[PDB]
Amino acid sequence: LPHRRFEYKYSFKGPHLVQSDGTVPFWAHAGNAIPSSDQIRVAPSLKSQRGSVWTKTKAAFENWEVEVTFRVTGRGRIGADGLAIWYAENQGLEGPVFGSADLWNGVGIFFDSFDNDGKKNNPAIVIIGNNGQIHYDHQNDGASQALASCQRDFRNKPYPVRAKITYYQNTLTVMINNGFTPDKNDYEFCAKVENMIIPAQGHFGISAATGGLADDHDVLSFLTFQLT
Amino acid sequence: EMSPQELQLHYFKMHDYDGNNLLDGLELSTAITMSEDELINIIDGVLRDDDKNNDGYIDYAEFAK
Ligand SMILES: [Ca+2]
Ligand SMILES: [Ca+2]
Ligand SMILES: [Ca+2]
Ligand SMILES: [Ca+2]
Repeated sequence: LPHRRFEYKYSFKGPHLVQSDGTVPFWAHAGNAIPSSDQIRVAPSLKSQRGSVWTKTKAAFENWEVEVTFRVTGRGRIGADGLAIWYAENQGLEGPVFGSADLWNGVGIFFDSFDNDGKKNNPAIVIIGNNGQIHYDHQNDGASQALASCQRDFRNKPYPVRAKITYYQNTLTVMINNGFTPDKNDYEFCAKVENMIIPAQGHFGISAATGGLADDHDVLSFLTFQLT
Repeated sequence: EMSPQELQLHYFKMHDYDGNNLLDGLELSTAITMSEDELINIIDGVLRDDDKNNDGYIDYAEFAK
């Protein structure tokens, strides 16, 4: 309770992640995202990068859960800019919000590495809802827009970080495996959104961006489950 | 040389990349050979016919029918 159905059409993973032509089956990629056989480098550790990967079609699931496995790797104790996980009405292939479009209709879960407001509260994981009219407040790390958040250093961890994001009965729950160990099921609570309203149909997505400082933002897998 | 039942289990095992002894739609997409829409049609068909509990996975018995 509830039961999960794996949804291949809204998922990707290795070890044959890309097709013979380097495309990701069922997903569109844009900007400087680089797909490969065992991961997508959504944005590489170069200056001023943007990249994204979005499902080609909308999903229509009443309740759902995504498990996203990733690394954010950089030479410095401080990195930028971060990675975003999305469920939104429209594809946001390119834009200023962690590589994706602003003014989305849905939810973004932002893994924000860089402390733009100097509040000494990064890296942070920030959940921001939007109806299509709100501009992401990048300068303040979306602080006044955040439905819920946690502080979690997802950078430079020895094992892949995992985010399990569950939309169930109008609530959104984010659990995080911090990647300190190779135990892939070691999740800890991050944040929960009550009265979470999202579109009935929408694309899933992942995106990343860099600035003057730059990490490699790598996604090893994005696994989507329908909950019934 | 491998028998019919042996090549079938070999095909199943060779495409079970995560080792969970089940095939999912992504694994099945690698086990053909086309457009993504044709691929979807084929995979949806296999799941419809094989996946008895509708969890998105098929075991060897279901695959082998
Ligand atoms: Ca920031
Ligand atoms: Ca901050
Ligand atoms: Ca498998
Ligand atoms: Ca099954």
